[PDB]
Amino acid sequence: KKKGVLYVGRLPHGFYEKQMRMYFSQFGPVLRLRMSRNRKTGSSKHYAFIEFESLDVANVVAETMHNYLLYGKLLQCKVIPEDQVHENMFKGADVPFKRIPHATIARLQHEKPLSKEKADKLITRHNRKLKLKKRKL
Amino acid sequence: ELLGSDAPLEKVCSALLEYESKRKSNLLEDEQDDIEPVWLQLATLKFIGNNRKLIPYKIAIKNPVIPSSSEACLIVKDPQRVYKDLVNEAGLSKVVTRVIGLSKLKAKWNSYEQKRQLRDQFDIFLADDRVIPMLPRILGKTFYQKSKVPVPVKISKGTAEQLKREVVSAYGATYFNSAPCSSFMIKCGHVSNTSTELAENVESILQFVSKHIVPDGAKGIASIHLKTSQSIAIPLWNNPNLKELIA
Amino acid sequence: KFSDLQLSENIQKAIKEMGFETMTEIQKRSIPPLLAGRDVLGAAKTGSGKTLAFLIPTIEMLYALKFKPRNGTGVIIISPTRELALQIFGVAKELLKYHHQTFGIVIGGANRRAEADKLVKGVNLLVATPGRLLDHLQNTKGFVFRNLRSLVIDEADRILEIGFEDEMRQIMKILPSENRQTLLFSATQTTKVEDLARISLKPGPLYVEQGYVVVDSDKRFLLLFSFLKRNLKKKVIVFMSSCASVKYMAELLNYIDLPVLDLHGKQKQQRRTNTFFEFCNAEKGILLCTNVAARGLDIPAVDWIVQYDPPDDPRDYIHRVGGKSLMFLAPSELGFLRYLKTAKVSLNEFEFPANKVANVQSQLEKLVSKNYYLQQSAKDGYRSYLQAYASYSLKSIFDINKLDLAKVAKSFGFAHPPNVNI
Amino acid sequence: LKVPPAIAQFQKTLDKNTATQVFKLLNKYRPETAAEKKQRLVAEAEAVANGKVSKKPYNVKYGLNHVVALIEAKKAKLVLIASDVDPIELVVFLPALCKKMGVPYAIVKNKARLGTVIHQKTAAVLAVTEVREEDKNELASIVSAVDANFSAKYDESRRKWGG
Repeated sequence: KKKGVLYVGRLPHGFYEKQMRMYFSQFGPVLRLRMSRNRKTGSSKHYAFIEFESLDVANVVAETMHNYLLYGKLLQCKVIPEDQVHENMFKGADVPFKRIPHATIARLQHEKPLSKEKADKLITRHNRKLKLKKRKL
Repeated sequence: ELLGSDAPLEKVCSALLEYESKRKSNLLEDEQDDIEPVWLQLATLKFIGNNRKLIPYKIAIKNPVIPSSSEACLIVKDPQRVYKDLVNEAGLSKVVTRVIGLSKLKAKWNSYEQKRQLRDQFDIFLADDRVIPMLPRILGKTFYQKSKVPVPVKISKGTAEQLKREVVSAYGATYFNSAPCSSFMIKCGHVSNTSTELAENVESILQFVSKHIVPDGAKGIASIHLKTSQSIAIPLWNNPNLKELIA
Repeated sequence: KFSDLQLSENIQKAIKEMGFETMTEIQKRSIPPLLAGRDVLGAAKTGSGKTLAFLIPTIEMLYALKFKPRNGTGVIIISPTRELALQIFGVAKELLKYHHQTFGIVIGGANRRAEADKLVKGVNLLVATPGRLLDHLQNTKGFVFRNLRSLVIDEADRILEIGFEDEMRQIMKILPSENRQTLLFSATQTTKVEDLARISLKPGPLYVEQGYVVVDSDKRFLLLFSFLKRNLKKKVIVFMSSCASVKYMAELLNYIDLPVLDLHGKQKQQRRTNTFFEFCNAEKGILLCTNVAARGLDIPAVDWIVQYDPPDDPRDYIHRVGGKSLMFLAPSELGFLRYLKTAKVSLNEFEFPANKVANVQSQLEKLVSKNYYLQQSAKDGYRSYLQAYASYSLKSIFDINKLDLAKVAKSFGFAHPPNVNI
Repeated sequence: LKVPPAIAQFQKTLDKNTATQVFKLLNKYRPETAAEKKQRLVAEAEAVANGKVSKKPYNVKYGLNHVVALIEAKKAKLVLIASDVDPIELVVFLPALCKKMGVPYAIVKNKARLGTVIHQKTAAVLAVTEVREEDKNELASIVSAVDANFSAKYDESRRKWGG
């Protein structure tokens, strides 16, 4: 009855949110799916939290899919007890990771000229940056 | 001069070296010839790179930055035996410790444990131009993030005197990986080299910089500073007429 | 000198090829009365040519009496440890190269079932240790020794100090005493040494700064290899506790393009002297040898003295040093530092980073596994290393039981420790 | 009856996924057939007859006496025991011998699957002692799975009387 949340670690590269959802659905319903992803590029941190509809089925998947030799990786599927589960442990689950291209956004910033006053503010800021080192040396 | 008729070279290099030397304050089994690197940072008015080009820039300079006692690893195309014979008769065996074929690099080194083991074994990784596009894969972030970027050394014809000229060229020339930014840092040398060489190593870098990386040359250059890993970024030259250039 | 000596042609011809044709002071006062057959009670310092002093007259007697293997052993030589006995046996092989007298060595830790098989064939020149010879004397049927005529004792002071006080007393009873030449030899003249001479020799005898590195056993060779690579352009001499260990290490280092010389050679004394003289002449180079091989030889101006294997005689080692000193010390052997505190010897601790150790172990193990002569040399170097360790005088300091064999064989180039008896 | 612990330990075999991975690595080191081996020898024989160095092979080790001698030599990196040997005494000691000598072992399903690998009708046991450097990671990954899925699992069930 109580939702059964599965910590799946050591995830082979490619076994991502969509792929986990199809595979884990065969065992039982997956209310929502959350995989840890990198700060900037959103690359998998190789562990996901899969809460099933019930603890019972999640226990079955944890037993069946523990130490699974997948793509040369031993899969770790543990039922995490609810006591360590927190409110935002499944935050943004089943929500696409829109990787914001920070680097190109600043490149667009670089391409975007400052307002003439704000550009002069930069030039003075560079002049501040020039005189800040002035007493620094 | 050079950049904007105000580049104060020579004196800046001597002042920086003296400043670094002023900041001086068992290990006999933990000692080597390591010298703190000299760091040249360049500021550009625009992002020079569109994306990370994971190949070094062969900035030619006759004052080597990598010590000649360093161990070098050659990554060559198949067959491995031919180039193993080539290094044997050319007398580079002492200099180039290992020659690795591409197939053997893709097979025998697949785990990151093996990749890091290989990376620590050698100091500089020389690679044939014929196969350098592969090395992005097979090597991964264990190399292209921990300051180990293979160098495209031109060995296609494969001759004894050609190997010597490229290895010497690779050893002497400083290297840098281009990335999308308006700022980047260049290796000029170490504290051991005298100030005159650093100033002349530096000027060789800017003229190469103005030619092959910065499209508009000194016009697009914002500022030039000289730094050491723990020292102050002493400005070699600042743009005196950048106000209307960015306007 | 050698020409003045009346040794037979085969002995004279071998001596010229084996070494030089001179005669040291210790030899000059020992060959004459030993040749005549009189009992000799000498007291000479280590490495003073004592090995030849009791060998040339003894071998001459064997040729003079024309012994045959069916006559059993006619000469027994007693040595306290295996390393000293092996050096004597190596020299004796050179001397007997032209004669027809069988020679053999019986030492502890060797193959008893095969040692006895050798003995029943007749070993006319026997090198032995007190521990094993008594075992072969009392427990081997077929060992003919009633025809014995010469008994030689080498370094009697060390024999009594190592714990063979009762072993000698038992051996004297079994060994014949009538018309047998005895030659005791010990620099120290302690009362107990005199007691052994009284019970053995016939009446009217003729009277004559420190630096250490704490390194685990598994990384011992890897640390050494990186250190040698770092100091390639210096004069380095490394001491080891086995001639089999030095043979392998020199063979291994030559395999991986680190040319190192050695005093081992091919157990040819002329080759060892040639290597040592050239090393002294060369201002830069690296040489590996044992303490016994370097014993009695003037150490040249060497930047690094590396004691890769613990020394067998700490009492002699502390005076041996009196460039820079090094000591490859194991975490299980930290008590040896306390001995230097008792001996009042200044020392400093050397530290190394785990990053710079050249981890070529996977490649190093592959070389030994693939090659045959490397594997046999590694196997024998590992076996002789342990046996020397179990035969050390400092039981409280160097405990073999407290040693971990898995880490030791990792240094020698083995994934798993080979099966060596004790 | 009540099966002894040494005979009950064979009823808990290796599971689906790990066995499939194990046999995938074994099938890259199958021995060389009698029909192929002849072709390799006549190629070398013809080369030496007309006018005239090689490398050591790499194949999985089979045979009960051969493998047991490889375990006691500390050479076998992975031992795969059939679960249905007709006289069970032939392999009843192999798990305990592998435990004593520190070898990773597994009890896999059917002798025929082991038999197929080596071009025989039946194999009682198979051992991997050496692999090509290209596949050192694969054998290491499989051995870890065997430890986790066979040795870590059961463990207590092999000490309890079966049936």
